[PDB]
Amino acid sequence: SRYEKWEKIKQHYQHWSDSLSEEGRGLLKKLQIPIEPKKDDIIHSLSQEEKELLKRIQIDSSDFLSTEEKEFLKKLQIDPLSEKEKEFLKKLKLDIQPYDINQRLQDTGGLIDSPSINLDVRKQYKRDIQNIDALLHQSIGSTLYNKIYLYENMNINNLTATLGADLVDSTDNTKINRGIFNEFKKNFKYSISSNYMIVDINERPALDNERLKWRIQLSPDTRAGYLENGKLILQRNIGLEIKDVQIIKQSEKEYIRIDAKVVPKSKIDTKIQEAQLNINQEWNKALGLPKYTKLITFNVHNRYASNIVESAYLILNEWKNNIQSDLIKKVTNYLVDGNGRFVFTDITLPNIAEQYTHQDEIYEQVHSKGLYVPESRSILLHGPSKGVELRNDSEGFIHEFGHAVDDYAGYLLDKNQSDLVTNSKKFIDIFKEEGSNLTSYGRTNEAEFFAEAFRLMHSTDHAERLKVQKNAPKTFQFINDQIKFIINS
Ligand SMILES: Cc1cc(S(=O)(=O)N(Cc2cccc(N)c2)[C@H](C)C(=O)NO)ccc1F
Ligand SMILES: [Zn+2]
Repeated sequence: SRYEKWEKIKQHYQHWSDSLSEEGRGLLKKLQIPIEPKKDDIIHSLSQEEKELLKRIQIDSSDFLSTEEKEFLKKLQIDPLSEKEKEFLKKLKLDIQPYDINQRLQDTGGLIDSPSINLDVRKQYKRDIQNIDALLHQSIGSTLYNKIYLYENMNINNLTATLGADLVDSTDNTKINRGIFNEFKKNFKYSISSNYMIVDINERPALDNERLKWRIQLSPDTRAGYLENGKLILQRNIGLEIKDVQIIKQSEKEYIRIDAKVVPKSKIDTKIQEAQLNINQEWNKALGLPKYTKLITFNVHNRYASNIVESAYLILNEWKNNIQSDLIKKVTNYLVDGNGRFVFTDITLPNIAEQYTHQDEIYEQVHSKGLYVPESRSILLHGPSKGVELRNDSEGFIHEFGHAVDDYAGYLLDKNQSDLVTNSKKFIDIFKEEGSNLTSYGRTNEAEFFAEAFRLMHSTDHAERLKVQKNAPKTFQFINDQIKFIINS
């Protein structure tokens, strides 16, 4: 019933559609099609000293910028890297972001009061989101929820950028990597929508690397609204249980079918909160910690929810396997002493309180794979993203732990000043000598060099550990000496 199904859903919402004020209609158009910044407005605002710098900058080169950002900055220039130009780019990237309601909701996971954007824009988002919420008052009904499926095509990179890089067979792009497919689906049991899903009443062909084809069954009380050309907008904050994930073929090309069922969001948050208790009990006992120490935090709000939860077990297992238990215990106890956390999340790190409470300047806020914040003594690990030159999340976690080791070691040396051990005169000299002998990112500064060397020294690939010894022998010696010192103290 291709056209029949469309007509009757449209009929169901016909009064709702007619009663929409233009203000409301503009809100829904703004939501589907975000407002891009005007390239000519941005350029007019610049001073040519900055424009001179902006020309000198190789846009396609940076690891700081997204693909979307790169294209806009490449398109705009038609009219390593210094400390000043990065400072410039930190501020500039704030002024080139589209007004994107659904992106704001996904980035914050619904926590829209998070101080990760300017107060005026934050309030504008808050207002539009509350107004959209009020528009979506009419549920789909018990007549329709059962007769209908709704469809959504998705890029795998929105769920996991790490697995997304390898999902499609490189030899033959008509095929899905079976091994990668398995990793993707293995722990995919539930999903959370914190923004407004825009779904198709009838399934569409998959365009532009959208290999994920969702088939979604609505709940009777699922609030929605009809959109032009056979689409529906769904309420935010709904839950989805994954019923089946299969490789399917459409037009001689392999895609992934994801069958999901709408459930209440409260139902899934319960699972996440129980899992948080389960993983803390496992690791409090394993770490010799008080029974009710809350060290591990799940900050989960988006569409790859269950995987963030499940991967946290695997990440911490790898962490335990590759690092001396005594080191792990001493450093973690130091973090617990400062109310630190292991935060596993699928919202952007600027929206994590462990960072933003200590970083008020938005241009100084960081989003990335992982982060260590000394002020809160916390490790933050962002699931959906792909770290630069990282294989996986585990290697990413160990690098951050290296920062914590750097932190704790500096504290032990001077309990009054509590600086990083990488700020010591001794290590700065070592960085000056061996700074360029390891990873490209390790060249950045003393802290990064230490964390990168630490990560490589505890890699599952023992060829990597021996490489540090051979290429950066003094760094290797220094870190091993820091580890001894931490453990013996
Ligand atoms: C290599 C590596 C990188 C990263 S990262 O998340 O991409 N990362 C580095 C990075 C480099 C370039 C662009 C971004 N936006 C982030 C952050 C800032 C970091 O150094 N955390 O301590 C984490 C762990 C790692 F091992
Ligand atoms: Zn780092």
